[PDB]
Amino acid sequence: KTCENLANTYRGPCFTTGSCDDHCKNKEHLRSGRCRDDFRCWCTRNC
Repeated sequence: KTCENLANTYRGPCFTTGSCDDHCKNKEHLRSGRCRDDFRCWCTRNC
């Protein structure tokens, strides 16, 4: 399944999933990244 937790190295509010996802893929090397309702970047990872 997918497990999802906050982006560690993303300091600040998130406004767009594309910003979060790049961060999670490119920087944190996880599955995806989503900019959720809670305004933070959550990186999705396979589990």
